[PDB]
Amino acid sequence: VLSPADKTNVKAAWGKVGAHAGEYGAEALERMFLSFPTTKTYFPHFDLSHGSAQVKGHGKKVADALTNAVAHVDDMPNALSALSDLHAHKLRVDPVNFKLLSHCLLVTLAAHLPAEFTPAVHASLDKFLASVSTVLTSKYR
Amino acid sequence: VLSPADKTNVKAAWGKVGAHAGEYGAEALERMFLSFPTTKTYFPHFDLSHGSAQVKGHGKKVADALTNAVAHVDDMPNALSALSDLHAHKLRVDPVNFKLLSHCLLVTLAAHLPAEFTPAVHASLDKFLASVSTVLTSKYR
Amino acid sequence: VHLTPEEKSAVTALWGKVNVDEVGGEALGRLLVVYPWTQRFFESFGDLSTPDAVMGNPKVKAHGKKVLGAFSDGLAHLDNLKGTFATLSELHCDKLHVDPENFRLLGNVLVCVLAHHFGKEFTPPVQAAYQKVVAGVANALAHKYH
Amino acid sequence: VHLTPEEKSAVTALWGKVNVDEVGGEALGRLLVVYPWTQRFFESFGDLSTPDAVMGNPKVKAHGKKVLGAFSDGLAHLDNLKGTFATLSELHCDKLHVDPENFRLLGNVLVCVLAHHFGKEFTPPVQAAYQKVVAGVANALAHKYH
Ligand code: HEM
Ligand code: HEM
Ligand code: HEM
Ligand code: HEM
Repeated sequence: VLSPADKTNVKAAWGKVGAHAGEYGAEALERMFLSFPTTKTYFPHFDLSHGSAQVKGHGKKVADALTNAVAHVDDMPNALSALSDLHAHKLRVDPVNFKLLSHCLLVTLAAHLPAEFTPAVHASLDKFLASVSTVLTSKYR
Repeated sequence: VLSPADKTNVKAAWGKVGAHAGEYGAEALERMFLSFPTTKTYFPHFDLSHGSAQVKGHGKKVADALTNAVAHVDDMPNALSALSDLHAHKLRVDPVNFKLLSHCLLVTLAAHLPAEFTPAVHASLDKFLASVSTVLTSKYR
Repeated sequence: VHLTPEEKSAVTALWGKVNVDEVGGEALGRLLVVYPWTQRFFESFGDLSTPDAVMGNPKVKAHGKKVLGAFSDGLAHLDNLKGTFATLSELHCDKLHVDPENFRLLGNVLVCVLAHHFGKEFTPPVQAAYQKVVAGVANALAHKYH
Repeated sequence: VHLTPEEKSAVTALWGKVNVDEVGGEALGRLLVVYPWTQRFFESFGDLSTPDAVMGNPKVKAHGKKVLGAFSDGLAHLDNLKGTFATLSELHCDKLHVDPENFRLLGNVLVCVLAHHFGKEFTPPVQAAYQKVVAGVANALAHKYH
């Protein structure tokens, strides 16, 4: 459950991603695939090489989904219902993998937004990503 | 995130519990303290012996809180705000312990209400307890 | 895993009443229902679309019997679980890449099934002994990760 | 932990630039802020009431130094983490009863702190190498549980 301060921090911090959405999302995926190679099993027919246009394209989708989540942070299950059906019902992604991607997203933000990534904002972003992860791993239709 | 059907399963199951709510709460605590002795560290001044009136008194409190949570399943953060502050802010309970108590509650229910404890009801109750656990381990004031 | 003589006697007495044709299937089936992502590992088993479909699936029941047999074997080798389960650990960790939290989940679903079947017999001290056993089995399966 | 010579060189080079006096305290402090239940283990440390109090707490900074030194001891002998961490494992597991998930959390907070400090130099391959190290350290710390 997010506090009012959490929501404020997340909106402010993610708001700085802007046009770098695709870039940061792609970097986060690349970090995950490299650091935790078991995650590649969910993408059997992807080009997952360094600098892959397909990963770049996917990174933008993930980032834009996170932008969607921020714009609906008080009512996320209804806003992300399609993404939950994809990840929980169709793909059956093990919940551990969401912790891995969430960590790689935080590493990416820490590497690119040093001023923004304070301990308080770090804490809020971690809670936010855990909340998104819970929605995406739940079946609630 | 609970489905509409999950909420119905939980309400129906907890209803069947009824007047035994307190007895089951006490038994779940006893099961937890015995199976996972590290959990006793949160109750250093408690009489934790078998048949402890103090554990019995506490089991009733836990059960009543769950009954309240079932009654407010659509609005649990608001309903459990005081309890969340107690467990997350004051007592600082490690979230692993909520998994242990949730398990011991399910075991208690399975032992006492075997006909009611179908696979679908098992699934809904597990999700509900996970949801309560997340609220009680979150600081969201 | 070390059990007191009292615990060993209690564990053995309860296990003797287990229906070895059904309990493994009930536990595996409930794993697939309660934690649905685990179905990804059993795509070839056919219909897993509803709780009734899962619980009545012949391949779930058959496979469950093997799983139970592994638990049964472990009970006879509690002081050497890492050795006993070494082949299974290599299969589940190195080949299948099952995240080890799932081993803990299955052990706890098995405990719930024993509670369901044996009610008042599954007392808190009996449960405590079984938790030691399923923790030991889960740890041994995860050994390739440690 | 099995690092390639290339990975070991990358990790060692970066670590040589890590501030011995501060980075441990930053990681420990962030652990306490991001995962507040961990504060329960540090009652004697004084004021942990707000993020600023935590990050400015002298005892957190001091303790963080020790924590970093232990990671440093790990890097010096990657082929014997279990031996290196045996005393610390007894402390954290048998005495303190820290749940081992928290070991992973601290390792990952340290990785975030390195990324924060080094920016673009903390490349995905460098991170991948560090993830092997912190997984190894967490496993070694958890050895008494296994
Ligand atoms: C914050 C967490 C996540 C977000 C916001 C997210 C978002 C998305 C989005 C927006 C899509 C494209 C959906 C579409 O095309 O309509 C997608 C697809 C997909 N996601 Fe994720 N995802 C997350 C976590 C994960 C994780 C952790 C995994 C596995 C390790 C995963 C595996 C996949 C796969 C396999 C696809 C389909 C790729 C394909 O075959 O086209 N997702 N996700
Ligand atoms: C479903 C999960 C839980 C529920 C519904 C719950 C509910 C409650 C309730 C109603 C109280 C009484 C509060 C009051 O009257 O002031 C309480 C107190 C307490 N709870 Fe829980 N609790 C849960 C999980 C846990 C867990 C997992 C732990 C630790 C392992 C824990 C540790 C405590 C402690 C230490 C107290 C205070 C006891 C005292 O010193 O009086 N709780 N809880
Ligand atoms: C925790 C206790 C567990 C035990 C004792 C156990 C035991 C076994 C046994 C005896 C086999 C048969 C091996 C063979 O035929 O050579 C097996 C296979 C398998 N296990 Fe488990 N297992 C456990 C947990 C899990 C979990 C949690 C999963 C998650 C999905 C899993 C996935 C599989 C799969 C996919 C197979 C192969 C099925 C096939 O032949 O298609 N196991 N396991
Ligand atoms: C995961 C990597 C970790 C490392 C490398 C590490 C290392 C250390 C070291 C070197 C000490 C000092 C030991 C001594 O002076 O004898 C220590 C003490 C301690 N650690 Fe950790 N630790 C880790 C994780 C954790 C975590 C996650 C927690 C709690 C959530 C924790 C709680 C403590 C406590 C309570 C002490 C004693 C503090 C005191 O003196 O009052 N440790 N650790």
